[PDB]
Amino acid sequence: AGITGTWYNQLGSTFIVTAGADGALTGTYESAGNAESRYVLTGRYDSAPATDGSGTALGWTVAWKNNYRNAHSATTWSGQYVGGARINTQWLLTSGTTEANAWKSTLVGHDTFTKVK
Amino acid sequence: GITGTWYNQLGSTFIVTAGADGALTGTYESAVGNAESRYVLTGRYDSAPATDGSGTALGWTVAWKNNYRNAHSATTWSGQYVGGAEARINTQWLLTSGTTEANAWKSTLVGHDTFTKVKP
Repeated sequence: AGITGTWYNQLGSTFIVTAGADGALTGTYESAGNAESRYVLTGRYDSAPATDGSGTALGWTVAWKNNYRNAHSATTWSGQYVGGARINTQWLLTSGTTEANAWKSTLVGHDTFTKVK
Repeated sequence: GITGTWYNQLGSTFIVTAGADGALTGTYESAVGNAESRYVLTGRYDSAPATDGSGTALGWTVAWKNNYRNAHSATTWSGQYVGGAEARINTQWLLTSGTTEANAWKSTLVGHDTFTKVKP
């Protein structure tokens, strides 16, 4: 599948993921390297992608709580893996809010990951 | 709490278990799109939310492949659980399809789903 291993974005973050035979993504996301910056990652990917040259669809979630800190928020990345290699994503980061602040609960952006720093 | 059976505004069925460790696991059945029967989901949630009245942040992913169909796509829902008399999970979602590079600009749909423990 080409997905298992370590990936790097262009802002200093890293994740290490295993792509299981059953379509599972499991691993760890580390922001820009110590234990306090590491969080559980889980997701899913298409384990039988098309053969016409299309990318492999996938997504994952990190909730920004670990043993050391809690931002009361979670990011989901939705994207596709392109081999030959990159993972091109768009993401949604939702923070827990009161109802009065719910309109401003969600940031949107995009990340590209490569196998080289 | 989060563990239970939820339905969105379209009648899709979201059966989820919230684990003590922050894990979300379960199955998703979509009432719309290139989907049939149940699909595996996994995700994460804040297992120690704030006590100031804020909702509980969470997210999960479904890859739209099961034993019946494969749409070559995945949806992620990002949102928050809001407790109360009518508990709700308010989300926004991104549905990315595998595409060629020339079609990558149109790979991703965006929307918003609200889930309650009652079917519409």
